[PDB]
Amino acid sequence: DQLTEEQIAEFKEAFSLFDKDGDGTITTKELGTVMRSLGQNPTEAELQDMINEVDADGNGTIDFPEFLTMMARKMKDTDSEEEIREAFRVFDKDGNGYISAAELRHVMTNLGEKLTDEEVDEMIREADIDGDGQVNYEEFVQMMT
Amino acid sequence: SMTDEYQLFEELGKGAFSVVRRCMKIPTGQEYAAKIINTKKLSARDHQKLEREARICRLLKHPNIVRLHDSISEEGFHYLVFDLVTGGELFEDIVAREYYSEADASHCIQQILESVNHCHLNGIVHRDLKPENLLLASKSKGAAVKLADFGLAIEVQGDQQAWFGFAGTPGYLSPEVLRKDPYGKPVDMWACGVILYILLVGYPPFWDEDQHRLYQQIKAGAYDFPSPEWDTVTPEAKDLINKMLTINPAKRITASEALKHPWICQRSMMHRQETVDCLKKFNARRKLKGAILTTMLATRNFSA
Ligand SMILES: CN(C)S(=O)(=O)c1ccc2c(c1)/C(=C/c1cc3c([nH]1)CCCC3)C(=O)N2
Ligand SMILES: [Ca+2]
Ligand SMILES: [Ca+2]
Ligand SMILES: [Ca+2]
Ligand SMILES: [Ca+2]
Repeated sequence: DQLTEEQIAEFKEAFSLFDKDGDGTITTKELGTVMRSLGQNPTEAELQDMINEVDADGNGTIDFPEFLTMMARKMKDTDSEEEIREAFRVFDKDGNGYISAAELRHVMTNLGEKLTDEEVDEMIREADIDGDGQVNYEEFVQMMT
Repeated sequence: SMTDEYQLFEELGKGAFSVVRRCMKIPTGQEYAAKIINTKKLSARDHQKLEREARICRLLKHPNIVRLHDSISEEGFHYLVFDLVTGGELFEDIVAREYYSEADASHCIQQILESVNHCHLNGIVHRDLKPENLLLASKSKGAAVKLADFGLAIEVQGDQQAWFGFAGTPGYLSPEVLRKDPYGKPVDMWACGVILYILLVGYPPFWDEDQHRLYQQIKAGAYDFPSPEWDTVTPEAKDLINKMLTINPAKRITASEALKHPWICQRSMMHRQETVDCLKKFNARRKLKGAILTTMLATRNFSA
């Protein structure tokens, strides 16, 4: 509502990555699949608590309004910095400070996406301001701010 | 003689002064049904009828008419060698199934109409169309229906009509025969209408235990298509029945016309397409931001 149309579209895209069967809700199992696909290791109790914290109407799954309102949370600026940094480290598998096309491809494969190598290169170029072919920390931050 | 040409086997059935036995042509091994008539028991009048019947059957060669292949006269016995059929009477198949689907009824009546049209083209009026006189050539779901029992058939000259006698089967009799009027080829088309009606719902259009009342109903054309059984039957089927069960024989549909009715012969959409100018552009930045946002969310549990 106070988000732009493009901001809403970006969150719909994120939502589609969680909602694997495309039924318009995210289950606990769906949440766990994404988390583990991104190298995160929550317990089953932790996953259910995450669902419970976001599930306003208490029907056991997260719909898009619930998913939105969650990240319509204007949390601390220090918390957003932390999220961006830890996210960077997820993409940068070898820890060299640069996200390569190969590394991005691996993340998208892990997430279940089927993209061509050209689409992945195009994605790198959207963030790769200095044009070296990789996304460094500063570029990654610029993109998300 | 007969026994030099045909090997006879078991009895298949009986008739008036007659038995039908399976038989086999000796040199070829092909099987038939031999109708064996004991002519020592026939009056001259009955032999004259047999003579007419055999003459008429010899004349008719058609896939929907039981074929007479041979007529052999011996002392006291006359042999008529017909197609063997193993599917029984259409009558019994109707009883077994209750009634036919419209697809199956149309296909059945189409063959019956071809048999009747062939008769009529050859100057023959059968006069006794009914399911009891129509035989299924084999037990196949696709078996041909074959017209049989030409014992009442008559030879007519073109479309000339006359009083040919009160003959036929009560429920199938035409109004013109019941009125004792001159008649002709159209009596078979009236009977066809009675059969189609029976095919579709499993009971006849005219029936009464008192035959006088039956005859009154027929002459009046007192039939209808009652609910609920007729409710799902298409109006095209009812229309064809109407045209067959027409009391005035000059206005009744002929076999050839009935074969062109849409319910019989017409049983078996383009839209503009828009130009595609291009494909939708992949949105690289939204794809990447969605993935990054997903990962940011995923890392909260590890941080918190
Ligand atoms: C039409 N009349 C019943 S008939 O006697 O002139 C006649 C004419 C042609 C026929 C048969 C009977 C006939 C009779 C028949 C009876 C049965 C069979 N065919 C197959 C085995 C079970 C019972 C047959 O195969 N071809
Ligand atoms: Ca789902
Ligand atoms: Ca919910
Ligand atoms: Ca790297
Ligand atoms: Ca770069």
